[PDB]
Amino acid sequence: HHMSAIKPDMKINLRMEGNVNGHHFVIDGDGTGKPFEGKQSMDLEVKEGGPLPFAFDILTTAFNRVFAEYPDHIQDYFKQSFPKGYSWERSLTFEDGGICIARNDITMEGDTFYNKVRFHGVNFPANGPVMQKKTLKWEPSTEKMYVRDGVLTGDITMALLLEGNAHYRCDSRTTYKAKEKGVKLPGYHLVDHCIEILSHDKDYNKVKLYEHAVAHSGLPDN
Amino acid sequence: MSAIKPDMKINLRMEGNVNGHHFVIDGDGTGKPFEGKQSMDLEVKEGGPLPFAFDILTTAFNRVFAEYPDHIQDYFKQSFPKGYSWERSLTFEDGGICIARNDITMEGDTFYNKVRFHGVNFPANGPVMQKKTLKWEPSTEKMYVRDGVLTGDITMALLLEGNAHYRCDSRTTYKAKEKGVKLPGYHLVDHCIEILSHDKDYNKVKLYEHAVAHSGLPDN
Amino acid sequence: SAIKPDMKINLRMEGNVNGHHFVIDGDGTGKPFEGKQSMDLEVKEGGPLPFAFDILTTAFNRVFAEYPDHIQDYFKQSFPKGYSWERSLTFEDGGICIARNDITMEGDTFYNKVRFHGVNFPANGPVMQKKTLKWEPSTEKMYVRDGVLTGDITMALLLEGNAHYRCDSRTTYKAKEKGVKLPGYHLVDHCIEILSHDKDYNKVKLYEHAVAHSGLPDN
Amino acid sequence: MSAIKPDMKINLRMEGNVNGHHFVIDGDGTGKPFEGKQSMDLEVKEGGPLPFAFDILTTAFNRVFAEYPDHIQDYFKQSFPKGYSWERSLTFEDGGICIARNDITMEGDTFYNKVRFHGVNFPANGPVMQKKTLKWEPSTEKMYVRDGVLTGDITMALLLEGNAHYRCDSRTTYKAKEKGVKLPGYHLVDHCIEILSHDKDYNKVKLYEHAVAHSGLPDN
Ligand SMILES: O=S([O-])[O-]
Ligand SMILES: O=S([O-])[O-]
Ligand SMILES: O=S([O-])[O-]
Ligand SMILES: O=S([O-])[O-]
Repeated sequence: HHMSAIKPDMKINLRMEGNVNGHHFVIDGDGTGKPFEGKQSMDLEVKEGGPLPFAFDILTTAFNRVFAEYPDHIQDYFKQSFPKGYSWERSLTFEDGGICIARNDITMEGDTFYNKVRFHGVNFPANGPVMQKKTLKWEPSTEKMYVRDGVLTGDITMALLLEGNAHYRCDSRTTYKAKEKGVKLPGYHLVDHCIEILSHDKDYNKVKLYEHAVAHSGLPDN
Repeated sequence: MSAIKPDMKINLRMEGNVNGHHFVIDGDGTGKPFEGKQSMDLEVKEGGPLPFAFDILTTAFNRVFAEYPDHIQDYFKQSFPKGYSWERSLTFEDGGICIARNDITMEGDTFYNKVRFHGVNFPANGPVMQKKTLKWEPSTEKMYVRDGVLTGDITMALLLEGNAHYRCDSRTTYKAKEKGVKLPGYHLVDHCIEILSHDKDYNKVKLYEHAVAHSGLPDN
Repeated sequence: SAIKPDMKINLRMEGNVNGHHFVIDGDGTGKPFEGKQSMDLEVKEGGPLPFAFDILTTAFNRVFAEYPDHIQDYFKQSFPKGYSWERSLTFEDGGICIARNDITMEGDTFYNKVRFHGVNFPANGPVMQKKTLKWEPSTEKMYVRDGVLTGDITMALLLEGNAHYRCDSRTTYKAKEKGVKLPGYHLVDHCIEILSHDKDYNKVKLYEHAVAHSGLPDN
Repeated sequence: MSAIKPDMKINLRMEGNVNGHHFVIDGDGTGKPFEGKQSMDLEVKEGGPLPFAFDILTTAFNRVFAEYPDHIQDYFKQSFPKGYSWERSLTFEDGGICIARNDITMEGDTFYNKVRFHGVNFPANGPVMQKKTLKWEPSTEKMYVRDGVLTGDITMALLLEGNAHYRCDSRTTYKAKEKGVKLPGYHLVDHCIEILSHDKDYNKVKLYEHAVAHSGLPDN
């Protein structure tokens, strides 16, 4: 409908501030990605509150659905929200009562996406896998995208693999809102995700993160 | 070892109660277990016409009908000849809650399904009692082990009139009849279910499902 | 008028938890206006039960609640014709139960047709391992939703080792007769107790006390 | 001698963000810890007029203000002079979700409250963004120990215009600052909370709460 100004190779700048279980932190991010291939990588550095007393994994989905491969037949709300950009709000509900909220305001200047991220988490039990740092990774997921109360909404059944091979369940709901008027809303669709910490130092003060995401219509034609 | 044929017949009897309304539904169909495809003709034998949306029942009418790749353990085909059973909760966003069970056995080239379905707390003016549902959207079941039992969780959504959606969370626990059947690792199962045809009051329904198991990105 | 100060209670429950079928008969007595009732239960089929008896006990009638004059008593007003209820029980470890009761009256006896189904209880959870001790006293929040009287409760089972096991209850209550006036928002305090039982819980004596009120500061 | 005096003052500063809207609210109040009664005058310092229902904030503006009987351990009065902190989640039935924190300290006759409040996913057409709330109904908080921490769960409801209700589930975790403060057994805390008065835009609000601990039936 208009030129997004999104290049096949983009830079990513990010600042997160937040508080989990009373512990304040600031984390900076610098990365690169390929929006049309749905792939991105980022180097993160804890600037305040290091070392973190909680599992770094709970934060990683808060570190942009622009980085998702959208096929021609599915409306791409995220790429169409640029150059102006968009924002999202998210709740994360963990099976043991831990609850997080998160926000990201996403803008673009030239070849770089800028991200102002906030993350707040409460009610994580002392001996749960989050405060005990017993998480290994997020398992691959599928986000369900649909218009709810006039707003594009993504719901996800997520699972963290734990040490000892158990899983730890988290339900995610994200609301996505374009900054500019006139962005077409998509029909129901699915977005496959996989996210991975490629490397980190001992205290997770420095972390290299990667995501791959692909939009599709599900069976039978996916 | 499983004795599962490339073409199988399916016999089904469901009895249940939703909102205090009792019903009995018989099913006769055929499927291709290794293609993850199946079809069934359903007939309401008691309780017709149903005062609620037929769609709430349809996932209760067998993960044997899922295409499993070699690298993922197929718990369901490995549960035969002896068979398996499942229990399910369906939690809808307006407080409607269903439970369902199915005991699955096999005799020759026919699967037998003893199905029970109970639903409570559906609001009088919600999309279920008002029959405003159109279809289940395609879904992806998350398969994992919890307390020694294979468990599938799904973020499901019913398409409604006007292209609204009505959310339902599914949890299924699957248990082989035979002791010591090997549990699979974490995996995904893509699903799509469709009422191909029905009469006006949904006393007669033709149902279809396609399901494929996979490892998610980046492999799938 | 229809309901007497001393009433008798007849009950038949049929159900299935974890794939295990059972039938339980009940005979008891209660004082509706005092909100008190007692019942002797007997497992007729499926004994000994392989799960915690405690999960069943709220399924074994809000007629047995003391309602003050300033709150509409939907339940006593539903007789002689009677009423029905549907319930979901959502336990914190994924166990989910649904239950129904059709309540009728003839003479001085209430009759209860009860159904109870439970799924997805973990093998090593407190229910399948029978590690529950009692329900803690609760308060049911009563309100109207989509024309129907609804009760929500944050409940808790005390377990061996003194931990608690959380359950959320939603009940929908429906009078048989049309035109029964719905109450305003109110609270109902409950306490439920197994007074006695044999080793396998094939025979159980159950007791409940319930009192309706307006909450602080008027309670 | 006692850290808790019959008549105490309350100073409070809340900062927060609901649906992207930043705000700062100051409070000055007085209360009677032993009678479980308190009142506070609140003033929106930044972000007025608030675009959301003020009612969602009100339980975030101290369980020291609760009448505890002799037979129930009073964790909150035992937490002073050093103080305590709480974290809370508020889960509304339409997907709006809030988290809040309060760090409570004491100097002389005054409690000091550092409060943070964050809310997301409230729909534009819902009662919160539409400002259609009237009051919280009277509630009963269920207090119990989980993983060594005092925890309170509440089935809450806002009364709406037209006399419908809007449900919210609250979980609070309470933690004394000092080591070795004895945890109480299971108990109930009754609450009622009321906006006594406000100006048109809720830039100025006078708030009141009454709370009483008890053991439930038959004890109460
Ligand atoms: O991002 S994927 O490689 O987990
Ligand atoms: O079974 S699918 O085509 O909905
Ligand atoms: O019924 S009360 O005594 O638990
Ligand atoms: O404190 S009460 O009056 O809502």
